[PDB]
Amino acid sequence: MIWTGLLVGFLFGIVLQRGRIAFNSAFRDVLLFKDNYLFKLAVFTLALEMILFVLLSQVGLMQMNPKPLNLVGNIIGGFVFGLGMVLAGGCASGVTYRVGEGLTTAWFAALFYGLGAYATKSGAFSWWLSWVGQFKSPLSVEESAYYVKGAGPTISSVLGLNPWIPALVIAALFILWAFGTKTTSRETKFNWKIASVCLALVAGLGFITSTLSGRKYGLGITGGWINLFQGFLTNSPLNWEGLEIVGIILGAGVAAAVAGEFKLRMPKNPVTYLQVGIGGLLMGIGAVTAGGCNIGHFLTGVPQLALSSWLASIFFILGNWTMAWILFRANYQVSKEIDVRGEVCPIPDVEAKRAVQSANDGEIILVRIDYPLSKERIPETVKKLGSEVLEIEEAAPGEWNIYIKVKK
Amino acid sequence: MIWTGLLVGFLFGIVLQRGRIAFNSAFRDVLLFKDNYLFKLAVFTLALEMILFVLLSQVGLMQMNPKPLNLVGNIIGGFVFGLGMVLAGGCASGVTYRVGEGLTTAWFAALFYGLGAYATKSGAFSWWLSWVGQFKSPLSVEESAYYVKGAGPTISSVLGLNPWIPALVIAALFILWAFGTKTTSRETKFNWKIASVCLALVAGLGFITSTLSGRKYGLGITGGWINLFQGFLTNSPLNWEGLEIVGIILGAGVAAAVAGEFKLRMPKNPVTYLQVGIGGLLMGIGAVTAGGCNIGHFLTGVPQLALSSWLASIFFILGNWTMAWILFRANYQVSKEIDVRGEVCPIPDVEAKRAVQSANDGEIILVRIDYPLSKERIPETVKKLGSEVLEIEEAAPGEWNIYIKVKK
Ligand SMILES: CCCCCCCC/C=C/CCCCCCCC(=O)OC[C@H](O)CO
Ligand SMILES: CCCCCCCC/C=C/CCCCCCCC(=O)OC[C@H](O)CO
Ligand SMILES: CCCCCCCC/C=C/CCCCCCCC(=O)OC[C@H](O)CO
Ligand SMILES: CCCCCCCC/C=C/CCCCCCCC(=O)OC[C@H](O)CO
Ligand SMILES: CCCCCCCC/C=C\CCCCCCCC(=O)OC[C@H](O)CO
Ligand SMILES: CCCCCCCC/C=C\CCCCCCCC(=O)OC[C@H](O)CO
Ligand SMILES: CCCCCCCC/C=C\CCCCCCCC(=O)OC[C@H](O)CO
Ligand SMILES: CCCCCCCC/C=C\CCCCCCCC(=O)OC[C@H](O)CO
Ligand SMILES: CCCCCCCC/C=C\CCCCCCCC(=O)OC[C@H](O)CO
Ligand SMILES: CCCCCCCC/C=C\CCCCCCCC(=O)OC[C@H](O)CO
Ligand SMILES: CCCCCCCC/C=C\CCCCCCCC(=O)OC[C@H](O)CO
Ligand SMILES: CCCCCCCC/C=C\CCCCCCCC(=O)OC[C@H](O)CO
Repeated sequence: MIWTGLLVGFLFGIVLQRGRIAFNSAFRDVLLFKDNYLFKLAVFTLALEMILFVLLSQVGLMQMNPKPLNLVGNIIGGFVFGLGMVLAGGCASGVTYRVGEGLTTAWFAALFYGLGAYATKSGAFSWWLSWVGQFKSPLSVEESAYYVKGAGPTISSVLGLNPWIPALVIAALFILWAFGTKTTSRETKFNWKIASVCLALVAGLGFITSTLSGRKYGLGITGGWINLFQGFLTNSPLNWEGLEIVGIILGAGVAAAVAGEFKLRMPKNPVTYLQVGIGGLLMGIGAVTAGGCNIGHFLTGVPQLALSSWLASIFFILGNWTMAWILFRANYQVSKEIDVRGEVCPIPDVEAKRAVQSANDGEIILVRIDYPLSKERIPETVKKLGSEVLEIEEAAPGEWNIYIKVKK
Repeated sequence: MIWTGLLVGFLFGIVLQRGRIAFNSAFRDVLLFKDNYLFKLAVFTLALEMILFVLLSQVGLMQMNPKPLNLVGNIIGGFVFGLGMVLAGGCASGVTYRVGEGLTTAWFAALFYGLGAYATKSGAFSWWLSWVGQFKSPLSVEESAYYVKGAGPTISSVLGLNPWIPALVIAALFILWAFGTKTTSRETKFNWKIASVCLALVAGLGFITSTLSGRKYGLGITGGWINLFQGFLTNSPLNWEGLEIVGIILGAGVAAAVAGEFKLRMPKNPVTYLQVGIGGLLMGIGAVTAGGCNIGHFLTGVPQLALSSWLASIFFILGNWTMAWILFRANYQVSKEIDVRGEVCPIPDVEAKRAVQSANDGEIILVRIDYPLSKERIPETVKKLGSEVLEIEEAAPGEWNIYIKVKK
């Protein structure tokens, strides 16, 4: 039942597409823009998968296989992967679904990510991976209806508690925090509440179906890409994860075209290709070193309550923060217009607020943008700045105009 | 002596850079625009290498190693490789040296050209190659000071003659043809005559130095790429032609910057990356099938007088001609302006011809270009149409204004 990875992955892309689900931007905007929309989306799913993974394993739909603990691997590979995120312009999974979105930079970013991961795994970088392998923590769980034989450590296994107990506690706390905290609001119809339900459901669909083929794990990104490159370059048979990668690329493309969001897109300056190639290049090193990326360790490993995924997840954000500071330091009169068409995700938001605050009272400020997400984030980032959005105007195919009524 | 190829390639890039020597355009412009500048550079070098190769074989610096004849592989793969040339925006070595210039579409084309060649060699296309290999002609020469043991057939070996005779007859006919024939004029200072001298001197240096490494051949491009990818993705040792692949890029990189020609380049519309993406794939499949590319069979094999290299070099032009039809079917007032900045070199020349033809007597035509070659090819294409070029201007570094006074 190997084709089911394409089936799971096809749903995976559509959830990631219409839900804007990118983990690198989620970590960045709690540090840059104090924006938590995608964190509650993460926290909600993680809580739901916590109960889901144990519940599905309890009945007999899966067994959990936590990743083995490697402090040198989880810490250092976690940080290397965090750097690649901001350099690659998106997470490991985010770039993959971005390929079907028509992002030439995502093609370039994905091309090196698989190659470097291949090189880190078996290629010329295999010395650095084999050296880190001398820090493998031998601590293990034992075979049960919960855990595969010889798997890694968990919160439960250390504590001697039955896995239900921390899973019910932590998920409830997360559900409390996400439901009890103020949220920065956008205008995505596939809002973070329902979107987390689908994301956890597909993950549960991922675990049960992938285990049938022989792969005892949920959603993964690095393992599939390496399997794709191998099959194309050494004629090895494709498996569930590589097919899942294929379904993701198709899945994001289908919805992007149905919504009318699809476009072959170029960066504003040609130097960005050199940047995003390095970004994925780092990600291949870090993801392979840590044993998984923002999906293989975070989305699918954190709700499994596994120490190795929990430890590796930490430095995903440290690198996400580290590379962020290095890098990111109708007739309506219009008083000043600023053109941000062709700019990557944070730029339209960054220069829109730089216009209204460096403007007097009563200014009409025009914002010209050609990317879908920015027309939903800009209206919120100006309401707290006192001002008001006059009208969101639809100009050319895929371009929107925002007129701002500046206050004080 | 593996390192000598980076040196040979380093010279190779500078020769290819300042002479603009791309074989895909050499074949293309004899059918499109009846322009023979680059073919003149080709035929002379073939003659010079016809004499050079046999001369060095006589003393003991080298031996000729013609590639064995396979009628299925040379014809079909040669045709397909010709399709990939036009699609990939240039020949096999024609993108590689262009990587050092700063062209992002060549980086994309290089990514698919290498990976397809690795796939067609041992990856997912090994079935096609394994089937094609059953048609290998068992005609072999014998170990001698002129031919390596069990090599392929040649014009000389077929006729029962000494290698000097066909080399001295065919090269003189090439030399007589090139010098007695009309040549389309350019303003490349590194003219076709001297550049043909240096291109054989590098080619001969490639033979003598590489033969000591254990590879008994001169400049070969597709074989070089696979050695790099094997090393990077399988931790295999690099080799002479793998280093030669690097030296071409590093050699052109030095030459592209000193002349002030370096610039990170993007196409006009994002669609070109997918078009050039297929081009590298076709070239990899074609070059591995053909057993040699624009350099492996034409530049290096044709002067060796080998039957297989001639046969594949016939169909390189047929596929080049096939795909060419599918794809291509200051105070000066200025009366009409034409902007072709960012479009590949044929387009500025063609769109400059379209303006003058659809212009009346006395109109001043402004043509803005951002590629150095077009500022050389346009002035000859304007005097051919009766008109006169007024001044070549320097707007921005790397951008030129061409002012044309049209006659009738
Ligand atoms: C603030 C949160 C709001 C929502 C809250 C939802 C709570 C759901 C579960 C809680 C478990 C609490 C601890 C229960 C301990 C039970 C121990 C047990 O059954 O066994 C103990 C021993 O280890 C073997 O017998
Ligand atoms: C017990 C086995 C399962 C354990 C795991 C699942 C736990 C689900 C519940 C968590 C808290 C949900 C309610 C959180 C508060 C929601 C409403 C809110 O934010 O405040 C409303 C206010 O308290 C009044 O008006
Ligand atoms: C645990 C067992 C699970 C078994 C079942 C597995 C699959 C579950 C859900 C899949 C939803 C896939 C489609 C999600 C919705 C598509 C996107 C959407 O809602 O788009 C709205 C649009 O953006 C408005 O403008
Ligand atoms: C063993 C001895 C024989 C084997 C080795 C023979 C090497 C022959 C040439 C090497 C590099 C030539 C590079 C091209 C010349 C310099 C670049 C040039 O021509 O630049 C002109 C410029 O464009 C004006 O503005
Ligand atoms: C990892 C590298 C992956 C590389 C490949 C990723 C997927 C590319 C998908 C679509 C582009 C081709 C279709 C869109 C072409 C431009 C749109 C257009 O002009 O119209 C097309 C439409 O079909 C009316 O004819
Ligand atoms: C027990 C589990 C309970 C939950 C199981 C969920 C399974 C998936 C169902 C629906 C996906 C989301 C569908 C709704 C998303 C928004 C659709 C919408 O607004 O559509 C607008 C329209 O397409 C243009 O105007
Ligand atoms: C091998 C097993 C099969 C694998 C392959 C199956 C392909 C099925 C195709 C399409 C269905 C899903 C289409 C989902 C389209 C996105 C939803 C959406 O956005 O539509 C509403 C719109 O946005 C409002 O403006
Ligand atoms: C338009 C441009 C056209 C350019 C020219 C294209 C010529 C045909 C090329 C490839 C198809 C090959 C199909 C047949 C392949 C071999 C059939 C066969 O017997 O394959 C056995 C197999 O390899 C083990 O079982
Ligand atoms: C035994 C054989 C030994 C062979 C050893 C190598 C011989 C060839 C070396 C150089 C050729 C000329 C190179 C190009 C020189 C002219 C460049 C030109 O046209 O102009 C350059 C000038 O700097 C513009 O300002
Ligand atoms: C796997 C294969 C790897 C192959 C690797 C080969 C070596 C590196 C290649 C080319 C370097 C080219 C460098 C060109 C630098 C140009 C700098 C320049 O001119 O920059 C202008 C700018 O204005 C300044 O601020
Ligand atoms: C002035 C414009 C250019 C400025 C500089 C641009 C960057 C140069 C860096 C490296 C180039 C490659 C050469 C150095 C490395 C060669 C490969 C090597 O070390 O090979 C070892 C061994 O022979 C096989 O593994
Ligand atoms: C491994 C690290 C490598 C670091 C980098 C090493 C650079 C070597 C320097 C010079 C060789 C090439 C000399 C220049 C050849 C082309 C000259 C040129 O541009 O000729 C036109 C002329 O300048 C118009 O006035």
